[PDB]
Amino acid sequence: SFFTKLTADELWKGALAESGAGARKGRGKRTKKKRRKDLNRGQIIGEGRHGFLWPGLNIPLMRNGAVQTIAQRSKEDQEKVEADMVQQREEWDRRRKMKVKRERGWSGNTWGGVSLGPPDPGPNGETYDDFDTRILEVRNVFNMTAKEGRKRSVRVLVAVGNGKGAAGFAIGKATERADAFRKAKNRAVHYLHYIERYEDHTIYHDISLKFKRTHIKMKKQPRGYGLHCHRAIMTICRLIGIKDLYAKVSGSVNMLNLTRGLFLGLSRQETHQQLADKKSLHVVEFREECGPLPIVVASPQGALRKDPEPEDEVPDITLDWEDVKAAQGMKRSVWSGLKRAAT
Amino acid sequence: HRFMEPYLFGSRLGQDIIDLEQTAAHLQLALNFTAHVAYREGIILFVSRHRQFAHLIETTARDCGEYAHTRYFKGGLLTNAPLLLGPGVRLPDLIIFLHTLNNVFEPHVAVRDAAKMNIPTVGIVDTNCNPALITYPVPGNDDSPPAVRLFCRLFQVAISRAKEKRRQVEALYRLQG
Amino acid sequence: TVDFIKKQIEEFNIGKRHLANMMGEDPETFTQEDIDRAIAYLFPSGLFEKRARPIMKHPEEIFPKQRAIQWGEDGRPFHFLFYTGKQSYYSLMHDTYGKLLDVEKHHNQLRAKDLLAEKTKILKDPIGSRWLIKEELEEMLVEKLSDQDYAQFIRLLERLSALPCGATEEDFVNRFRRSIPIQSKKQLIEPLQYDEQGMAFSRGEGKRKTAKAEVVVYGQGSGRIDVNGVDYLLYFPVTQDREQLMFPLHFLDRLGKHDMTCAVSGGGRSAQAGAVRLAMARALCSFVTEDEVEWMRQAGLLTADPRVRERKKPGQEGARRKFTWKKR
Amino acid sequence: SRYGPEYKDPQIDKEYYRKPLAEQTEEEKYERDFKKTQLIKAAPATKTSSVFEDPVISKFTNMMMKGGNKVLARSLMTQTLEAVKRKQFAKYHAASAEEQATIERNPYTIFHQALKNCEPVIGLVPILKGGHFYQVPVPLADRRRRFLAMKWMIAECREKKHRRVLMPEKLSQELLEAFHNQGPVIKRKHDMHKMAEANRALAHYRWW
Amino acid sequence: KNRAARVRVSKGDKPVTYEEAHAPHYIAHRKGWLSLHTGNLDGEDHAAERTVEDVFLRKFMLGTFPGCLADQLVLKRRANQLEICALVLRQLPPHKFYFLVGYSETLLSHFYKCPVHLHLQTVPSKVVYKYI
RNA sequence: UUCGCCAGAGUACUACUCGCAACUGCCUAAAACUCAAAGGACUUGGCGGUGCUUCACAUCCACCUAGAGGAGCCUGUUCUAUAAUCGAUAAACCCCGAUAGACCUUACCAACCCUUGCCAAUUCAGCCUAUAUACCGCCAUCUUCAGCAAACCCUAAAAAGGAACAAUAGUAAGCACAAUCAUAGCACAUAAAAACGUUAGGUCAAGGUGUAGCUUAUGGGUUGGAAAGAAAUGGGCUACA
Ligand SMILES: [Mg+2]
Ligand SMILES: [Mg+2]
Ligand SMILES: [Mg+2]
Ligand SMILES: [Mg+2]
Ligand SMILES: [Mg+2]
Ligand SMILES: [Mg+2]
Ligand SMILES: [Mg+2]
Ligand SMILES: [Mg+2]
Ligand SMILES: [Mg+2]
Ligand SMILES: [Mg+2]
Ligand SMILES: [Mg+2]
Ligand SMILES: [Mg+2]
Ligand SMILES: [Mg+2]
Ligand SMILES: [Mg+2]
Ligand SMILES: [Mg+2]
Ligand SMILES: [Mg+2]
Ligand SMILES: [Mg+2]
Ligand SMILES: [Mg+2]
Ligand SMILES: [Mg+2]
Ligand SMILES: [Mg+2]
Ligand SMILES: [Mg+2]
Ligand SMILES: [Mg+2]
Ligand SMILES: [Mg+2]
Ligand SMILES: [Mg+2]
Ligand SMILES: [Mg+2]
Ligand SMILES: [Mg+2]
Ligand SMILES: [Mg+2]
Ligand SMILES: [Mg+2]
Ligand SMILES: [Mg+2]
Ligand SMILES: [Mg+2]
Repeated sequence: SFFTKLTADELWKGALAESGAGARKGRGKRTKKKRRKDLNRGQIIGEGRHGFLWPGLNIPLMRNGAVQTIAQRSKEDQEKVEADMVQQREEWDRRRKMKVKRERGWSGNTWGGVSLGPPDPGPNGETYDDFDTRILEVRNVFNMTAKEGRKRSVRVLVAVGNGKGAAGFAIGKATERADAFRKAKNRAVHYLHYIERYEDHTIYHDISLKFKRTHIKMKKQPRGYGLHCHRAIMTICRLIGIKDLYAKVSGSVNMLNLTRGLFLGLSRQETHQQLADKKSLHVVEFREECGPLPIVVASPQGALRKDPEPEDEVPDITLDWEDVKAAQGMKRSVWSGLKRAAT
Repeated sequence: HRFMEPYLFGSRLGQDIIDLEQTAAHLQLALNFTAHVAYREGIILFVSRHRQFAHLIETTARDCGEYAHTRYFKGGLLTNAPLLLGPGVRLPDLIIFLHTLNNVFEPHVAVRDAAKMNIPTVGIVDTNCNPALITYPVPGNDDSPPAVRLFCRLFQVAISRAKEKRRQVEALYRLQG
Repeated sequence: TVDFIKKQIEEFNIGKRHLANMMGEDPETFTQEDIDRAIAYLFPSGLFEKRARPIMKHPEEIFPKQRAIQWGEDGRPFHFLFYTGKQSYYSLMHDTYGKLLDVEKHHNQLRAKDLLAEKTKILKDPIGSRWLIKEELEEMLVEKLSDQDYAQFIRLLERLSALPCGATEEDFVNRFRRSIPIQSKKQLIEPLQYDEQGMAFSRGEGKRKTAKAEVVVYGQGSGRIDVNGVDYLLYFPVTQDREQLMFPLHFLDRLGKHDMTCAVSGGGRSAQAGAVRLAMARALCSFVTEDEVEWMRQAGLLTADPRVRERKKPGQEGARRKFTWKKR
Repeated sequence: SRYGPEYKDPQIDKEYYRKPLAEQTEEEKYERDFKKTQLIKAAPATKTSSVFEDPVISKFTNMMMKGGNKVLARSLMTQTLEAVKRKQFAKYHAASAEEQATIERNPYTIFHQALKNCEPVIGLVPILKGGHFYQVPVPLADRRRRFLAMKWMIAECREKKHRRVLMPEKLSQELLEAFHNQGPVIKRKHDMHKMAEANRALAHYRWW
Repeated sequence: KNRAARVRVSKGDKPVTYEEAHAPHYIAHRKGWLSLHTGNLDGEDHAAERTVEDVFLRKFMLGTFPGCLADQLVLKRRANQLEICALVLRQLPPHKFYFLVGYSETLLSHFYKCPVHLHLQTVPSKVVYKYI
């Protein structure tokens, strides 16, 4: 009956049935676990159930200068060795049954907002250690192929940033989730924006941007107002370096369009220095706390025009009913003045 | 083109005329920038997709000691450099366009890829060209044999003088100590 | 990988010396054919694929052509056409076009001066010259090539060859020329033999459908055929079998002018007749001049018959007749 | 399929080779024939250089062979020609001086004339139009016409004879009948011609 | 689809040896037989007696050298003495190598009543021929 | 700058009101109840009894040859009938597992016997018990179709696609095809090979097997029987001369 035995690899290949015909299309996943254990992990070659000690395998060749003969362990010593090899199995099972935990980004069972680690270094040798990345969107996209039918590709929208004002975003799509993560990490660095941050905590001016179908309204906020933004804009601005900001998104809430519009608006900012250059006038900041003190932030380098700007008695600005309601105190919604967690 | 309006003098019975005042003003900076890159040991590549004078472009580039591309431009040439050219290569530091349009009358691949890879581009742009992406555009004529020969000779001597004066600067550097 | 090949050179050389020591031949006179015989004797691997046999050759013969370093330590590429993808192919094309323009200018000056001293060297039919195939261009230009680019290069070479040629460009084109062997399919004619006071003697061998036939022909005897010790009429009672025998003799008008003995083994009644026909045709070449041998081979007497019985395939009846296939 | 595309068909005619000098247009072909390094197929066993054999005779013998027994079919031709000869000789010797100048004694000529008389002029093809099959009259090729003429006689002599009647004797009867245009194969031919004339108006369905 | 003695192609990362990289329709064409003897000839006998020993040797050597066997055994049979050519990884120390070689050279000889040679070739790792 | 409308879908160009030469009508126009969707555009497959070009080489017709379906016999199935295996059972089953059944084979049944019961030992052996809709090992099929595919790159976003040779974003290891090899000289031909996947295709009964079940029995031995054809059908042999 010895010729009826096979190799452990062949036994495991049939036991786990990893290449089953029912697991191809997707009929499986009902019992989603496939664990294979190597039986030769802690198996010392010379030891056996009889407890024989062989001079070539178990015990050394020479003792006290003389040759060792074939020995056999005592009944109790063999039982001690047996207890050791048994307790090794409980130790390995204790290591196996425990799950290494993972930080949750936004919820306990979503990929959005989790840390993925620094991206891989480039070919020339540049290493991105200060850069940090966060998963923004994950999606199991399906395609229709003639033979297989449903083709499952994991696609991820992922943004990278270092915290010094340089950040970017890109999409990685692959058959495997780990491959998609790696592709997104390696492709996000190549598309990096620079975000002009006034005093390194907030944007220069309020931005009202209209993307494809996503409206974003972002207002400059004080030092004490830390990132009361959407749950994805907060992550993006945390990667960028913005510590103080308020954002409201209206219309479509698509993640890709939201990120694209956010980056476009953050890149289309106007620095005080460029405003002073284009209008040949001094830019003076009037802090509410500092009273009427004329704080100067940027100077119009070049020709300073002595002709003053036309003072408009009635400004023709593009106002919004949302901010008018906010200013008039008509915002009676219970969802606006709630107490939320910190940054 | 809609973006050639400021670079034109007028229209002579349907045919538009390019004023040469801004042509020379642009060409001074173009030649200065081309010569400085050669002086600072930079890779200069002449991209030109035109099946009439291509031989002249490779001859000019070989005499200059710089590189040329007048054949069909492959897809990932400038972007997928670690695969199309070799394991680790050096990207061209300057791109000279003698014909910004290919045989399809579409904008060239290299003018977009240089902007993608942050590679300076100096280019002779005709009335139907798009100068928005070219770092140093010079409005001129790229279909006249005398015009293209003039441009090729100017860019030949601009590189030759830059390299030679680099050699005498190094010679004086050796005598400095 | 240049140093690896360099080390393979010295390893191959020391192995060659040791192989010469093993065989006892002079290492100075020890050559590649001797290496092949020595390996075939020491390592007698019986395999149907010759490439799987143990082989010991020069490293530049075993390993493919490796690309040289394309740039220096400063990063600047050596060739000026490096950024075109195929520097060697495009350099070849550039050189060919430069020489075309040089020839055009020189011929224009010669025509202006009214001097026609060139000749037409394009027709090399008696030499059997052909153009390089894509493989022969790929072994020269180490990088990969394309069919359209190869066709463009060939069409440019035709333009170059269609112009009045000088000295250097003809030699430049000549390295892209391959000579073919003589496709002359004339057969070898067996010389007339004289054996034991017998004149006009010859022999022939034929084979058709597992039937081997030897024909011994005397050109000095009367017209008769003796098959396996008996007469041809007795051996071939069928009229068609005797018509096969008359087919070679009647074509050459040698019916009653030759005495022949035929010995045929294997096959059936008609296979033996066909084999004897083929052997007789191959034997009657010596007694006739050359212009009739070609007529005979164009009539089909000097060509063998490869129409053999095909092996029966599993699942079928007669190697073509399949089983009764029921649709439902 | 053992013969490659480069193999060409052999030429059996001796007179084709015996006089090369009498013409130049045909002189220009055979030198290239062998100077192009062209391979030639082996001559088939059924076709030889005999002056007494005919391609029509060989075809009609091939069409009679059942299974693979070629010698039986060659015999059946032997007795068919012999019986036609002997019946015509018996008729020859029983007539007056005027009829011997008209009665033919040549079985080969009689067989060829019988085939020409039995050769149909037009054939019919079923064409599907409007879900129904219509018998459209169509001109036939020379090989198709001769094949029909041969097959009709073979089929008639195979089935419409008594068991005591032998194939060569029945074929000798029908050969002499078809020579004088009084045999049932001529009736079959005229039936096909009449059925084509009746549907002549349906010939517009053909598109070739 | 034929599946006998064939390792299936993965995404392009599996290391496959020369023996496994060739389908059985390449035997005697590109790769040779793993065992040589006289019982498979035409006018010879005792084929099954050697075949059963061949299979037992494969299994016994696989169990004797656990995890360090690189390729399959080469079983030579030449004049009453059978030679076993093995490719073994250098996982065990030479002291344990020499115990097992001497053990087998006598146990197999006493179990088959015929002299047995054991030859080991130590490889640093499994040699990869096709993609890895 | 204005006017008229738009508050999920079905109910619903509906019921009930007003008005109208309209009386099976027109305009305005709900509710009860049901669902968590209803919708617009698009990408790729698949299909098309849509249309247009190149084809079929034993292949569709035009056409050639020899047969099946008619008879007997052999044999394999579906049915009845028994105490009496099983699986296959559209192309891809039906002289198929089986290159093979008087006891054995034989896993089926009826009578009887043994239960640490092949092995050195094992609160152990052993099961042809169920699951081929968990498998491995082995194959059928598209299939002599050429595509599959790691690493990359591009798209005014990307579901996905990636080509113009006088070339407009494509490089691409590899597996296929091709090449090579065998049928002992070439060519042709044959053989062989044919990847990723489709049919939850066939095989727990070549063999091992995850899971769920038997242990004085679904286990292990002896003897005897496993018919028979009311009937239908597939494939061959013999002929009908
Ligand atoms: Mg949770
Ligand atoms: Mg929503
Ligand atoms: Mg132009
Ligand atoms: Mg047959
Ligand atoms: Mg409603
Ligand atoms: Mg209505
Ligand atoms: Mg109504
Ligand atoms: Mg058919
Ligand atoms: Mg029959
Ligand atoms: Mg029947
Ligand atoms: Mg059954
Ligand atoms: Mg069943
Ligand atoms: Mg089926
Ligand atoms: Mg029994
Ligand atoms: Mg029985
Ligand atoms: Mg049982
Ligand atoms: Mg299945
Ligand atoms: Mg292909
Ligand atoms: Mg894609
Ligand atoms: Mg590839
Ligand atoms: Mg051969
Ligand atoms: Mg072939
Ligand atoms: Mg096959
Ligand atoms: Mg092949
Ligand atoms: Mg099933
Ligand atoms: Mg089943
Ligand atoms: Mg089992
Ligand atoms: Mg079962
Ligand atoms: Mg029956
Ligand atoms: Mg069958």
